[PDB]
Amino acid sequence: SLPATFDLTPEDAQLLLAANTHLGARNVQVHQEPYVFNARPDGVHVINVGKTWEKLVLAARIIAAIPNPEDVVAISSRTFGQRAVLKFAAHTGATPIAGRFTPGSFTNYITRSFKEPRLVIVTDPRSDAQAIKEASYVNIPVIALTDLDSPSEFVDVAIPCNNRGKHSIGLIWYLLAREVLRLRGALVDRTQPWSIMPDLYFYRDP
Amino acid sequence: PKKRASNGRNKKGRGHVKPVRCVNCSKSIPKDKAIKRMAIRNIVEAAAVRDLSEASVYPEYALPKTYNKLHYCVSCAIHARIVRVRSREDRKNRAPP
Amino acid sequence: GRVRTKTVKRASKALIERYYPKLTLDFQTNKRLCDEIATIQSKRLRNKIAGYTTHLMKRIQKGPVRGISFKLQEEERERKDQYVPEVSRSNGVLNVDNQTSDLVKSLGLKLPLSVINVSA
Amino acid sequence: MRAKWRKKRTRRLKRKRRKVRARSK
Amino acid sequence: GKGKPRGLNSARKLRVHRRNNRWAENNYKKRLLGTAFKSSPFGGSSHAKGIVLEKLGIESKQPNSAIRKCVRVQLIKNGKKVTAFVPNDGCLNFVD
Amino acid sequence: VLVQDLLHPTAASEARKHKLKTLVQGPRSYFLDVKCPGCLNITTVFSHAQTAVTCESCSTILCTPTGGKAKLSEGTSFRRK
Amino acid sequence: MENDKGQLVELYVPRKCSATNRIIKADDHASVQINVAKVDEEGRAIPGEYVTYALSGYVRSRGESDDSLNRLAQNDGLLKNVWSYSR
Amino acid sequence: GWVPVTKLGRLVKAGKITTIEEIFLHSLPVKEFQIIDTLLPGLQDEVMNIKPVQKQTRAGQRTRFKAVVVVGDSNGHVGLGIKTAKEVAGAIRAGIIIAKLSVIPIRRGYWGTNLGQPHSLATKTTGKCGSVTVRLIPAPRGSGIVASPAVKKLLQLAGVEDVYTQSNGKTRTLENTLKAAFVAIGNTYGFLTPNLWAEQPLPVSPLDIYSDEASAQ
Amino acid sequence: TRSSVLADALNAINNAEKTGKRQVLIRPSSKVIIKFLQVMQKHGYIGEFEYIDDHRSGKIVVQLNGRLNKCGVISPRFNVKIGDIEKWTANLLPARQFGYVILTTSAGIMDHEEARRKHVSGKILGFVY
RNA sequence: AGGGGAUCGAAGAUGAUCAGAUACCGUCGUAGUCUUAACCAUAAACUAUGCCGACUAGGGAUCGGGUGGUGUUUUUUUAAUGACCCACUCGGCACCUUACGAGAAAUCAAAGUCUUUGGGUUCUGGGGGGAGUAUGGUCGCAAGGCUGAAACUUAAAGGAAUUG
Ligand SMILES: [Mg+2]
Ligand SMILES: [Mg+2]
Ligand SMILES: [Mg+2]
Ligand SMILES: [Mg+2]
Ligand SMILES: [Mg+2]
Ligand SMILES: [Mg+2]
Ligand SMILES: [Mg+2]
Ligand SMILES: [Mg+2]
Ligand SMILES: [Mg+2]
Ligand SMILES: [Mg+2]
Ligand SMILES: [Mg+2]
Ligand SMILES: [Mg+2]
Ligand SMILES: [Mg+2]
Ligand SMILES: [Mg+2]
Ligand SMILES: [Mg+2]
Ligand SMILES: [Mg+2]
Ligand SMILES: [Mg+2]
Ligand SMILES: [Mg+2]
Ligand SMILES: [Mg+2]
Ligand SMILES: [Mg+2]
Ligand SMILES: [Mg+2]
Ligand SMILES: [Mg+2]
Ligand SMILES: [Mg+2]
Ligand SMILES: [Mg+2]
Ligand SMILES: [Mg+2]
Ligand SMILES: [Mg+2]
Ligand SMILES: [Mg+2]
Ligand SMILES: [Zn+2]
Ligand SMILES: [Zn+2]
Repeated sequence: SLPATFDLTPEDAQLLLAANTHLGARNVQVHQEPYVFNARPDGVHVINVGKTWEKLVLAARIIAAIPNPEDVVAISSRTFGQRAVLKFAAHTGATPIAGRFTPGSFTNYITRSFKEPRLVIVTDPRSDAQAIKEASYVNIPVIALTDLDSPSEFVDVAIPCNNRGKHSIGLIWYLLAREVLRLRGALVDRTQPWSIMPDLYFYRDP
Repeated sequence: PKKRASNGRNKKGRGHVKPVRCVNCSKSIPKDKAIKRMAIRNIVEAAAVRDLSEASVYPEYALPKTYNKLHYCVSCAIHARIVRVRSREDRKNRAPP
Repeated sequence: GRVRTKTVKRASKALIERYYPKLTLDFQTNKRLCDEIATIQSKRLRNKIAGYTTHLMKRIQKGPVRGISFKLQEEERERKDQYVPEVSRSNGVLNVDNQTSDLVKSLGLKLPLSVINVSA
Repeated sequence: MRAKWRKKRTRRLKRKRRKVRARSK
Repeated sequence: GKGKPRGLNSARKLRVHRRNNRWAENNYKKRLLGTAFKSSPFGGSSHAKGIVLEKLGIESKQPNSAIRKCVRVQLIKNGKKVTAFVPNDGCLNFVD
Repeated sequence: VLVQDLLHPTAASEARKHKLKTLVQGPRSYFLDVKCPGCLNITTVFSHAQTAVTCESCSTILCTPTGGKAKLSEGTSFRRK
Repeated sequence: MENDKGQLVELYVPRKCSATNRIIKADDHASVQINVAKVDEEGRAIPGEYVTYALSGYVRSRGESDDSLNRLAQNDGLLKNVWSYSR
Repeated sequence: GWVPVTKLGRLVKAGKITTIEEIFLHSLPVKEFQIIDTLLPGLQDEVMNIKPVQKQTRAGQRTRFKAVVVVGDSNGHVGLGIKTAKEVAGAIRAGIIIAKLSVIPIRRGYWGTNLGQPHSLATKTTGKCGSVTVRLIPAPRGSGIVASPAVKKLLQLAGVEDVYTQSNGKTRTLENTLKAAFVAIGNTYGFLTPNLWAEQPLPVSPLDIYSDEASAQ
Repeated sequence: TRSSVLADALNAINNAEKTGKRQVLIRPSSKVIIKFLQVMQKHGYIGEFEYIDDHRSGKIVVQLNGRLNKCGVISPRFNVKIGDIEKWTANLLPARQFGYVILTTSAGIMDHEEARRKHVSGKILGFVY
């Protein structure tokens, strides 16, 4: 059932253009991605974010679908998504994994970097390959952040984005953490220009 | 069994390539399989170029060098020049460096 | 040339992992701590154990380092966050490209515009 | 012995045997 | 389909091909050429009775070192000569 | 890609495919009524002439054989109908 | 999996993928099961209530787990315009 | 004291999952033996073969002892465990444990009628481990298991009463034909036979229903 | 040259299903091909097919959902006497419970069970299960 | 059988080496090397991998043809051109990443679409030696090519991989 007016709001739209997520990957494309709308010459292909929104509504729909919101994971070994994952895991029940993965974490229950999530989220399947190919051995699903060049192998619903950019990795960690709570969990029911500001995830330089 | 997919070097779909002969021992080797190294070495040395130019006419007009292509025979190539026997998977890298 | 054995190194991390309230940045204080907090077998052994913990705890007051797992740091920095508001959104009105403008004209509504025409 | 040398040894051997009975041709 | 013709009318090739290829079977070849009767001093029979010529002691093959007591027998039905072993230690005193 | 309407494909993806690799075969060659403003009634030429056609009454080269790009010199008009 | 007198013999009727429609057996520890929660008025994701989908490990392997899922969500009505049927 | 890791391991102690068929229905990866040991304690131990293996080391010649054991009730569940230790017992104990984890279901069936008590298999299955291809063919009742001593006593624990076996390859290396015959019965529940075409509700599982019961800390 | 057009369609279908896909265009749509695709849908191994009309030999687009394990053609259209049809089902069919071994008879192309029902026989075409 | 015969160079002869050194290294140098006319018909003649057909998978290079253009350059005065850029498609030589899949493995987009075994068709192999030997036949001037056994003997020979 098409639930509501949940379809992308005219203001949430610009929240992403300045955020860099319509400039996807360059003229590289795994054939598995029709998410590319009519491309732009001189380089990158422009994404049809009309789906990425739907992507998040579905992603969040399952993120906040685990009766133990505590055991849902988000990972970004690529440090751009670390300031974002820990900040995402903050406004969740979700337990994060940021930094080094410490492989053999879903298998080898005798390690103490070990977790048993019933759902997991990653930023770049390329950099976090160990994560996705480990979920493969334990029946657990994964939500994937994805550019046009990301490998969709072993990944459940994906999210077209630009993993090669300054700020468009926190946008969705925000909108995910925004709609994960705009769904059950106390939050605003109206247009809701959500209290927390999009610049919170914002992987920093130092 | 095979220990390289080319079994030689750079030859698939030609049958026969004229053979070159090694610079070191003169042994014959197919051009496609001869290890090639272009030797561009100047007439220079560490402290030989300053004497060369001060006490001379033509105050460093051109300073040209030696240009010649060398072809070796794997046996000779392995002895002195660039062979540097690699490892099972390290050899598939054709990066000159 | 005396790199401490990992026997002492493994011990030093395991105690800083659970005794940061205690374990001052001084050796002598830390030394008399092990005789009561640990079951080490020799002066010399505990001396390098305590002498090491000191160096580790001396550096934690500078930054983090591999192996520290006292569960206090994760609750320390995940709130040290929320930096400068400069979200973009004043920048002229809106910068777009020749076709990026057409992207959601199919389903979305109007918004500010800008043209861009590049060539290889 | 080498493979091609066994061939040569055999080729010679037959040439000698071939000759030997041509004497009784 | 690598190999054999599969058409419904290639029976002649299939049978002659197998007939020809069966010659690679030593049991089939030995039984067809008849080596049993030509070669093989027994005339292809289960046993053959003969006459002992001399009592031989054959050095055992390596890595063993013994002297196997045998006898050179001249088959009466064939005239051929054959050396046969005398088992059941003792039994060499019995050949005579 | 494990779900794909083979019967109803886009008029874009099939436009990219090869002449014979479409759904139903079809020639990607057309015809044109070339108008040379030197005569009243002009000829109807094929996209890949292979023959530099000449008009009814005059000798005014209109095409020239090529690899299929019949080059219409004597810059003229035409119509893909 | 009946028997002579109507009884249900041959226990453990297994699961089944929805894209390939193949069997998801025990040692297929590569398969998945995703529960999309039912959403109601103004957010309010309904807990303990989902429309569960199951995918084989093989489809996930070839990478068509995502693309062959956008279709699956749309053929049930929980997206608006994501996956077409021709390109 | 059990003290379990792998929270599904808590869903077993807490009796909210009574039979392994649920584990299979949702293919959950079992990572502790007490799960299988509790869901079915009447498992049998039958050490199939004990073979010595030798490795040359910079400081000696290690002689590990490899053992292969198969466990099963005799009603449709068998596991094939193989491993090696410096001691026969230790290798048997460890392998006797691995044989429990390996346990998989065996879809038995009828040969050609509907009369009760399924004895044979539903279809022909092919085990393809290593170089030996084992093949189980549905045999009528009163036929038994026609296979080598090892494969026969493996299918016996499997619960099948009558089946036709036909192997191919270097069967003498039983470490591989047993693993093959294992995959043979393992493939029993992979045949999309017509009766099983009926679409199921795709039940949710102990993973999310008893979510608040695992609750690790 | 193509030899048994039926095979080039059947094999593509078999390949098309373990690929996971549920649609495949088969070439070149012979009358025997359609009278075979028909018998399979009669038992639910495939869904619906559409006969495209090129002005050439033809083309067919068949949707298969998830139920076929192995479809196949027997190259020598071996003549099968009614007395040994059971010998075939045994050799190439999982069990005598299900699976059909299609064949060609004077009474028209029909599965083995329908052939035993009508008591008529001919040459063997293939099988489906 | 002529011509040619510069070069390098079986043979042979030498100088050195070695206990020996018919060699490797050096020297001389015949035949040869080259060409015409006629033969010979074998090479690890190799991808140690039959041909025709179909199906199955991702990727960027590149050769040839082609299509597409308010792409850049030549400026002549801008085209026309030519070269270059981009996208696509047919047929090439290959490479790369994957593995569903295969394999005894090394590895293989075929070496895959096989005990769930059948698209057409050609050829060869059936433990190792014996032996490509003997014998007949046939081709050749020869050297040799092709066809091609057996008696007897023997428990391994072999393959890829692992550890030393
Ligand atoms: Mg070698
Ligand atoms: Mg070569
Ligand atoms: Mg050659
Ligand atoms: Mg004490
Ligand atoms: Mg010898
Ligand atoms: Mg004489
Ligand atoms: Mg032979
Ligand atoms: Mg004598
Ligand atoms: Mg007589
Ligand atoms: Mg034994
Ligand atoms: Mg009769
Ligand atoms: Mg000369
Ligand atoms: Mg000499
Ligand atoms: Mg020497
Ligand atoms: Mg001398
Ligand atoms: Mg000599
Ligand atoms: Mg000389
Ligand atoms: Mg030859
Ligand atoms: Mg070669
Ligand atoms: Mg190849
Ligand atoms: Mg060979
Ligand atoms: Mg390709
Ligand atoms: Mg052009
Ligand atoms: Mg191409
Ligand atoms: Mg592999
Ligand atoms: Mg494999
Ligand atoms: Mg012996
Ligand atoms: Zn050389
Ligand atoms: Zn004209």
